[PDB]
Amino acid sequence: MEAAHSKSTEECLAYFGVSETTGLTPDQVKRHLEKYGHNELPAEEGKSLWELVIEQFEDLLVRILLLAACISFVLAWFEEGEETITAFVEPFVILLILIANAIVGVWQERNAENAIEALKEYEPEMGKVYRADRKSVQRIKARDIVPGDIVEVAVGDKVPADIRILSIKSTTLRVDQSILTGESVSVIKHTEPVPDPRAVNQDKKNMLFSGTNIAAGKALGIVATTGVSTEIGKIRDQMAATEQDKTPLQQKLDEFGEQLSKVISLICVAVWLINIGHFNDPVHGGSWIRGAIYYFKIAVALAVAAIPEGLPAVITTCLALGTRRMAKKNAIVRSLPSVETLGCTSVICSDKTGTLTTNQMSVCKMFIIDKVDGDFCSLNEFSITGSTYAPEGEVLKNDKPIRSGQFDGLVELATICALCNDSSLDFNETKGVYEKVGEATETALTTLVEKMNVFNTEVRNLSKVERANACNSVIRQLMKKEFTLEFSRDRKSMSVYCSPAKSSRAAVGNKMFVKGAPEGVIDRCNYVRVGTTRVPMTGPVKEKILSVIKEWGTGRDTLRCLALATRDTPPKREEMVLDDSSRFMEYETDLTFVGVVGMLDPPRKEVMGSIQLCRDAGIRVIMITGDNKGTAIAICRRIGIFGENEEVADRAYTGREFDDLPLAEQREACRRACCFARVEPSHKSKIVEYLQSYDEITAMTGDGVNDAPALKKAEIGIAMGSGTAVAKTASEMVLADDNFSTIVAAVEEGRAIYNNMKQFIRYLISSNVGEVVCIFLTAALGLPEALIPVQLLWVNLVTDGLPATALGFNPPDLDIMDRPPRSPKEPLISGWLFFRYMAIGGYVGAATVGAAAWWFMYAEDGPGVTYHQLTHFMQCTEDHPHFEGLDCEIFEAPEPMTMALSVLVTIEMCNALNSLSENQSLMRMPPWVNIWLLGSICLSMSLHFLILYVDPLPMIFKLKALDLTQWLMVLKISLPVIGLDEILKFIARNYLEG
Ligand SMILES: C/C=C(/C)C(=O)O[C@H]1C(C)=C2[C@H]([C@@H]1OC(=O)CCCCCCC)[C@@](C)(OC(C)=O)C[C@H](OC(=O)CCC)[C@@]1(O)[C@H]2OC(=O)[C@@]1(C)O
Ligand code: ALF
Ligand SMILES: [K+]
Ligand SMILES: [Mg+2]
Repeated sequence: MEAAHSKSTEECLAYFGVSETTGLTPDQVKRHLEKYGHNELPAEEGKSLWELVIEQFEDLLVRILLLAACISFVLAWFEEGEETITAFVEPFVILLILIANAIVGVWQERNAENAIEALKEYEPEMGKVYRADRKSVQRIKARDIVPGDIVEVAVGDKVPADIRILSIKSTTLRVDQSILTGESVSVIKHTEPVPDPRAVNQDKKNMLFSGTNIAAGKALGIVATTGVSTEIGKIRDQMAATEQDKTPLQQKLDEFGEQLSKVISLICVAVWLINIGHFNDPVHGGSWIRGAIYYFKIAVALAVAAIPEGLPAVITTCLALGTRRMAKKNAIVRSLPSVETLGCTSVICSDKTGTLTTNQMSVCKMFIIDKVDGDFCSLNEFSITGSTYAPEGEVLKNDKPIRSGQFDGLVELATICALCNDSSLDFNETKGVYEKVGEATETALTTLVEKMNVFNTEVRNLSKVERANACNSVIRQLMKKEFTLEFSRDRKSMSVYCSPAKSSRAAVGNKMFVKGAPEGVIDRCNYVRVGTTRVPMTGPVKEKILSVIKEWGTGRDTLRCLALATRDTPPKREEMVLDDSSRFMEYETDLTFVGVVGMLDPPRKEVMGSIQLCRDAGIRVIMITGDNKGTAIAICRRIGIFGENEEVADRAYTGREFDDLPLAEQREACRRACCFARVEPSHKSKIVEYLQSYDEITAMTGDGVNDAPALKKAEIGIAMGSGTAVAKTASEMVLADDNFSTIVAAVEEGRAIYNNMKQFIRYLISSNVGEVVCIFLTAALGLPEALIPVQLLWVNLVTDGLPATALGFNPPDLDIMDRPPRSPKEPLISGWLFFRYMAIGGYVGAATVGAAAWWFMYAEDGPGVTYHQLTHFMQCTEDHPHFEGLDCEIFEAPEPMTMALSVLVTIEMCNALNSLSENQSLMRMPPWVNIWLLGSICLSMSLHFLILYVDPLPMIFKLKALDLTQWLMVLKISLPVIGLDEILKFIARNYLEG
């Protein structure tokens, strides 16, 4: 049943054909259960342990590396009786890595809580219906409730379905709709139609929403919709349908892998065409299958050399250590990759209540009457500090602390706030904080009374538990509450009837203490209290008082105001009927006006400063709130989202106002406006979505169930530590300390980490470029492989891996939070840097394939010198009469490869130094700038020696240690790379773009 809020109660009953004092028949119920399904949200679930595995092996490079593993295995498997024990190390090492990465990957997504399951906690097990077969209420499974059911709800119940209210049995029905609005304040429901077809939930005051809860009262309603077709079901479906995108870094790595496979492919083709010569004229030595082995071994080397197999381990270690640092600063990061993304955030969307504000209703201003001069009325106003329910803060007069007990009017004001009150305060020993008990707007009064301490009660030595209600309790010793006249909608006030305590000297005669909306209370006052005296309420005095209250309720204050009053001569108890709320207004007449309090949900102390810092880093902050627009804007001013006197006509919108914009202009409003108010959960995700349609990296911060869809949609969702479990499980990060500052620190950490990540990514991928040149050079010439997969794997995983990690700890730039965010489309390597890496790529390949040639030739030992024969060594077998003075095997000597590996290693170590800064010479930024980098190079080098000098390492790697002369050469060949890159940095620094 749709449009329930705009139908009348009669139309809702006539729609389902049911009577409110009978309800559906059990056969109707069965029929509805078949037609509408059960009243429950489906569970999300999925992702089997096995399918986590499968997904680890769908990555393109992983496939390519896996393919090389099997090709390697097939080759290693069918080998001669030469050495068939160290043959398989190649395949297994490759397979080991892939398996290693995978198991790690699956552990990263295994532990992931379901936000939808947390949502299911707002779903009561049981509900109450009237159905036709019984007169009395039936307690049933909420999942068996159907549209058309007559349903009953009462104080403390979770609402079981979406329900049109039919009849309110108590004096008021008070509902906490925070799951839809983020606001815990009681909504006072009624049963009249709400004609606006576009009413938001906040406007639907005749509806009860599944998953909200009744703070007071009792009512009957009729179920309009169940299951997914409810407001909470829409939150559930939005979460189900969202859906985390690859991070900007992931996308660049994916694109890299795609382009890498094309490059590998084209090169393989090339090696084939380069050998189309030895095709029709291959001697037939020969040919046979020797070609398959040869060609495929080149494929395996090309694959291995092209792929930074150490990178995934390097990135994971970086992100994991980053996560630990963040946790020290109180940002708990649930998604590793999100460590990066946070850094290039360009817009932070934020919920208000409990996120930008404390969610602790606080009385911050109050006044009483100092004197009346017939027509002139002098008010005595105070302000009160403190922003939480903690009884910490002071009462100020003109910004200086006063003792409230100095003023009789304040004594009476506190008395009313203490006695006319159904709430209290509690110190929660487990959480270490004060919490409200009952309604926020009443607990505000309790807290105010504890701050005022009008009898100067000694409180410094109470435990926090006892401190919570100490001053209120003192007032309860003076006046005994006999009974309460509860709030009703007709009069918008409530009162309590009290008598002086036995033996009290401080007063005589019974009193009613009244509080409520100012207009109706003041209209009912015939007097005004001035200290201990009272004078008549005149028109001019009433007007001055109402005007000031009106100012407090609007503009920059926009406080919620209560007028406080006393009936000095109440009716006699026995002349009052307590069972008919319709009489309460008359009982609360001939009142004496005492004073007014003004309260708000205030900004967290750190927020204004943090927003400024975000602004310094080029980051916009946008408030998106379920609260009213007047409040939203006033809070925006207090925290500096708007200027105090800024005109916000097109910078602030309700969700509805926003919806009324043409689609083209909704998008632009998202770039211009910084305040959205009175929204529904789906407005927030919509705004986030529009922001993202400008390709901005968008964060969302909040604490409520109603924030969850936006928290899911944003690239980075950020939940408050003390907020709902739903918002937390929807988030990439949790602020454990509720401190908004932490977001700024997290952004900075993300920027710092990303700056280092791209150096180690630059470092590793550029080595692969040099390695591929090597493999290709040592093929297009017909030379005996200068490097083999096992050696390439050690370098890319360990030798270069350690320095890559060290670079992850380069000192951060000091101006980091003064730059605007990086563009998420920024290439890791482009332009000058690109060709620069081509030049090192060329240098690396020639230097490596060269060192080996040097050994085959100019080296003393020194087969040696061959020239034409080196590039035809596969013919030492058959055509031997030419290969004289040398063994048909000296072309598989370890020395040449060891020269080549040592050159590669030494170059990659120098290149690790070059990678400390993109454009600064080591002369301006020296190695010791990163102590752990030097440490890592010493380690990699001592590992290189390990493999050169410790059996059977050299056998499995096919290496033979070198002497001082061979090393002397390793250095001459290698060290110039530092000179090469210093010159390339030099030009880039000056001529190019400097
Ligand atoms: C790593 C080993 C090489 C062989 C390779 O395949 O990488 C290329 C390729 C995939 C790109 C290139 C490499 O292209 C070459 O330079 C070809 C050299 C070898 C060809 C024949 C030599 C015998 C990168 C490496 O080369 C530079 C450094 O000169 C730069 C950059 O890479 C990045 O920006 C890293 C992204 C994480 C990418 O052009 C990248 O592809 C694009 O999508 C980007 C944006 O990725
Ligand atoms: F706390 Al809100 F919008 F949910 F301000
Ligand atoms: K998200
Ligand atoms: Mg909130």
